[PDB]
Amino acid sequence: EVRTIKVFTTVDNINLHTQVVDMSMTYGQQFGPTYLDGADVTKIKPHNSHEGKTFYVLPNDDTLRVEAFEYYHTTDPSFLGRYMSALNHTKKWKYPQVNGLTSIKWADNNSYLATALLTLQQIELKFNPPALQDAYYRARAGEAANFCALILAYCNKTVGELGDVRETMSYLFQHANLDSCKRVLNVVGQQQTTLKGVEAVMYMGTLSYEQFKKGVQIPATKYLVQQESPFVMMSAPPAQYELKHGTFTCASEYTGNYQCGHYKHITSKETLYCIDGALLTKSSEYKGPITDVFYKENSYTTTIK
Ligand SMILES: CCN1CCN(c2ccc(C)c(C(=O)NC3(c4ccc5c6c(cccc46)CC5)CC3)c2)C[C@@H]1C
Repeated sequence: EVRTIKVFTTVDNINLHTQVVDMSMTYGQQFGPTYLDGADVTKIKPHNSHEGKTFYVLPNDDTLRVEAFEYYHTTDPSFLGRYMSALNHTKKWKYPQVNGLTSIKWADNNSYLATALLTLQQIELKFNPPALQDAYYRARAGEAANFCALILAYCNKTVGELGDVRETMSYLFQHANLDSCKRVLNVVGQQQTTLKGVEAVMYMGTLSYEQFKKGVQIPATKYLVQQESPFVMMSAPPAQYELKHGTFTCASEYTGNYQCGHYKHITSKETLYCIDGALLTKSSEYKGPITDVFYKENSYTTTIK
């Protein structure tokens, strides 16, 4: 007794393809690996309630492959299942709007994701993968489940695993349009270097944009000659630090030990705000263990001869 229902399949949720599914067989039997709003349905059999719904199915035909590459800018066959797997959790996360920004209530060690999401709403980033563009616009508004599930998928991270914020930005930065970004550095006889792309906007070793401009000791003195970017990201191993209102855009606080601690996010707005997931405190001065600081920028040229 052969019953059927109509569903849609997709790899990108923009191009829907209509499917008739035998209610007697499993989705996997008919589509291969198959997901519904994250939940893997590959060994379960169609339900009546399934009529009309969209189902994610790994690209098996060259059409789906093309649609898939064009949406994610990856060909990694495991990507879609990882995104769906991550998505099955992040959809249960809560995303409060703390301070006019979208955060994440703590869960499964997602403090790092929260801090990067907050940061990503405060700086000028144009994503090239449409998936990320679309996921980010929704996350700005308050629905950040997909952006977060994509971030894990691109960065090959499991739910529950604490990630490193600097490393994530780096990954994301490589999927964003930072081609126009330029950095000129001089070391001191005098040896000048030119950086571009993600290397133009990132530095490990000091938290202070002012120090970078004044002069940093190295194994000699390195100093910033020219910055052409919308922001710069100053990182360094965690260290006690005074954050002064108006002198930065935002910053990552890390308390704890290597690969087993906890991130908070500090934002300079009308005052210093500490966004700890769903929790929020306010202080005019802040001092704490900091490892990333962001500063907005347009164009900067040294005055050093
Ligand atoms: C590809 C190799 N990756 C090495 C780093 N891994 C990782 C994962 C998760 C976290 C929270 C941290 C971390 O804890 N990152 C921070 C950090 C804390 C403490 C110390 C740090 C030092 C250097 C630099 C950062 C530090 C010295 C002491 C907070 C920035 C790192 C990811 C990966 C395996």
